[PDB]
Amino acid sequence: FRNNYDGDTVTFSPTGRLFQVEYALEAIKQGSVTVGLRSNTHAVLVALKRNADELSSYQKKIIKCDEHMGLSLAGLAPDARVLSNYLRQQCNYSSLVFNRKLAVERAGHLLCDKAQKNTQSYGGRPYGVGLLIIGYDKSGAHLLEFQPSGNVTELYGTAIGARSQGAKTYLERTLDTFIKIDGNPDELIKAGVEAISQSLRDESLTVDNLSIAIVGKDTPFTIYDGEAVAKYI
Amino acid sequence: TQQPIVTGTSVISMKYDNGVIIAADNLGSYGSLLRFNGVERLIPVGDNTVVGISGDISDMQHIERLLKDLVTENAYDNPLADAEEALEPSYIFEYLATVMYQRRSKMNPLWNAIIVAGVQSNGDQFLRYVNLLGVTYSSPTLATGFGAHMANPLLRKVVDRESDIPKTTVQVAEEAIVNAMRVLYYRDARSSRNFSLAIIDKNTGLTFKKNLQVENMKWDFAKDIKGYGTQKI
Repeated sequence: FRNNYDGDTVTFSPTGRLFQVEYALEAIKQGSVTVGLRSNTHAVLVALKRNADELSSYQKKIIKCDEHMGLSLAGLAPDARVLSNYLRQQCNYSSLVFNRKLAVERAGHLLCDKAQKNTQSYGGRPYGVGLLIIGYDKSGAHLLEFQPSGNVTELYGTAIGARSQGAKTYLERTLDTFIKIDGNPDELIKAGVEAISQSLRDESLTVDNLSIAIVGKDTPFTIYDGEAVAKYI
Repeated sequence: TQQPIVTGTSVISMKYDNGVIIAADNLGSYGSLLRFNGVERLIPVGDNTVVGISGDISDMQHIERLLKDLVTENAYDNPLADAEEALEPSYIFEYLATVMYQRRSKMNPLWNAIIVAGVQSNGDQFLRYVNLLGVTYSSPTLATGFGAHMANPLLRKVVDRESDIPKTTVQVAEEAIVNAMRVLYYRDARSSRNFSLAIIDKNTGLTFKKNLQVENMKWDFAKDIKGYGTQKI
């Protein structure tokens, strides 16, 4: 079965599945966990950075796409660089040409369409990385979840990566609570760290291990690492 | 590089306390032949923007088609197309400006002079000019071609500097502009007596007046004038 229908993205299995796409989705699960959640004034990204050795650094997992947009990655880092770079250009284009900031919902559509092209043609490969996009635009705070399949969804919160299910249930529970953390970033961030620690197991989030990013009403997308996140551990 | 054929003359405009006014006659000249009389050179875009165009008419019609498409395109996958994500006057302008400059840089311009008038979502007045060279500028009053020499001096007697805007009412403004149209009919050999006028008020919205006419002209003193110096009868 599968073995005969998973040699490339251009082949459908007898049940209508696309194994290469599914194998790509697998790379995400093997990726370190990252969380995203938003109130009505802010959007936050909390990501667990993973290290190779104890002599190595903890790979950055958050990328800023513009002053009002950014994302967190889970999976093949190179593919996030490509996709975020494309998102950076799209935001730049909107500004230069229309003097308009790119809608978070529009960015989602653009990512979906770029990912889709890599799942219908011979020769390419699907992207092997998941992305959580947060941003504040003309309609408020936003959070998006991007899957290599090309599926992008808008949510109040979510998590992707290994053991992500922990944080996801926590948020699906804490919903009514954090969705109202308006005008208080610190509270939103803490709620983010509390959701992410719901997916821990190995260790505990440390200073050079935790990575947080926030954006909102009067807050340009900014990234906090190390000492700067100490007050949240 | 080209040469205009069918052309539209002046486009005059100014801003008042609650919005902006813009006008243009209905003529499409062909050299010295006043060939076409039912030409509308004022292009409304949505209900907060009016684009006035002078210059080559064939290119104007092309700018028209571009503007219709912008509206269509903006609607695509945009649940807020008639709300928070509708086209702002500044978006319309930046787009056109971009095109005008690209076209001159390719040595194949859109032979026009454009004035984009409108009200931004936050109530601000918007008045900016762009032409075949891609040159752009803003001023409390703006006019193209002939109206730059004759209309601006009049309109500027009402709104000489920024601080005069809040002191200028729609009545005073529309009056200034209607008088300017008469003066242009007096001294511009490529003008028509019929014209269109449009108001974009942050409270009353967009008011588009068609089929106006220069009225209350002074010609009686013409009878007292005979010869060109010494002739008595």
